[PDB]
Amino acid sequence: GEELFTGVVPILIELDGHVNGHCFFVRGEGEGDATIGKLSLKFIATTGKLPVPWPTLVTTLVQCFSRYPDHMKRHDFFKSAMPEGYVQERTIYFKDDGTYKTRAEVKFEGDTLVNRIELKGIDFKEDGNILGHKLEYNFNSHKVYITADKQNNGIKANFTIRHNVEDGSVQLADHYQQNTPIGDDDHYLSTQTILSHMVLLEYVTAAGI
Ligand SMILES: [Cu+2]
Repeated sequence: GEELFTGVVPILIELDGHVNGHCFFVRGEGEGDATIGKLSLKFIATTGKLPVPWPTLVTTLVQCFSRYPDHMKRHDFFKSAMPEGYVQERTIYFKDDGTYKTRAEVKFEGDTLVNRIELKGIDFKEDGNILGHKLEYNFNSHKVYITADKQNNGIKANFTIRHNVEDGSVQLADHYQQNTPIGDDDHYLSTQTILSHMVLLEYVTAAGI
C-alpha cells in the first residue's frame, strides 16, 4: 500500500471528453510525492484548442498523492487500494450551467502510476461561463470532505468548487464523488493549486481528526 508511495513516483494521466459536440484528449505527465503532498504535472491537449476552460478540468484530471500525517495513516484509502487500484466516479453540477459525468481508473502500470479518465459534458449553455470561456486561469484552496462507504467497500466525497469569473463573479461547481477499489472516519483534504498545454503544482494534506 504505502510501500509504493515512499519516494518520487512518476505519473501518467489520460482523459477523453465529450462536451456539446466537442471532443478532446488530454495527456498529463510528471511526478508526485505523497510523503510531502506534492503534484507537479504538465497537461497537453492533443486536439489543439480545448472547448472547455482548463480550470474546470483540474478537479477531474490523483488523490493518493495527498499527504498523510502519521496519525491518519489508517485513513488513507487511496494508497491502500494500490497496487490493485480504484475506480474514480464523479458527477459535477455547474449551477445555472451544465454538468459533467465522469469515470476514471487509477492503477500502477509498471513503475509509473496511471490515471485514465472518461468525461461527458451535457446541457452546457453556449456563450456561458464554460463554452464562452469566461473563467479565469486560476484555482483556489478547497475542502474535500471524505466519507466512508461500507455498502460499496469504498469512499464517497462531497464538495463544491468556486471558479473565478473574469467579471469578478463566481461560478459554482458541485462535486459528488464515489470511489470503489478493484480487487479485495469522516475526514477531509485541504488543497492548493496554481495554474502555470497546462502546467500545475499542488499541495494537498489530510486533516480533521
Ligand atoms: Cu462521447
